[PDB]
Amino acid sequence: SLFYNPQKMLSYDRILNFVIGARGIGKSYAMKVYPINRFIKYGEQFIYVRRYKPELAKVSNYFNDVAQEFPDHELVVKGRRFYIDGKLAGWAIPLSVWQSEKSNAYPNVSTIVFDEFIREKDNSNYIPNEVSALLNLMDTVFRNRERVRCICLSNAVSVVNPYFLFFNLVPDVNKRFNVYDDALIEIPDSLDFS
Repeated sequence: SLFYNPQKMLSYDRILNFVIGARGIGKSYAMKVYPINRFIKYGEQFIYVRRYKPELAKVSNYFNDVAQEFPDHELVVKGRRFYIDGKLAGWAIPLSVWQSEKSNAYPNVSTIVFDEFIREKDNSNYIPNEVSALLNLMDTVFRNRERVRCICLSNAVSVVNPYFLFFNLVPDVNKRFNVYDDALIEIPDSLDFS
């Protein structure tokens, strides 16, 4: 995007990624552009995850942000599925009903984007054993550890959320990148222009 460059974050090649403190525009935008490019180039598919169904109420507008980036490609949403040039390229999944979505096929997913993954902030209304649910989703659609990644985004910066607690991640807020063996926490300073 214009102000957020996911290149460095992606270069870490971690299976699990958390980008937080994300101030509105680029992070979410960038993570629409990246998987779309992976499909067009390599046929890699992607899953867009939100916690609850109402968060996907307007998923028909998903490609509007990035439509101008791919003018010569037909970007289509039908229900909760994403199509590029007439081919199934991705899925929108409410994590709350992942168990029901498992009956479907997911041939070549390599990127998962979980936007607004922190219950922000008003109440810890997370799904029971939610981390296990995302984990199950990941193992289901990722064939192996090579060149796959789940990227979780939030405008919040609750350093004590179920995912950080579950995986024993306690980042240093003075660092843009807190690095772990299988996980990464990025706190972008993209919109501090000073």
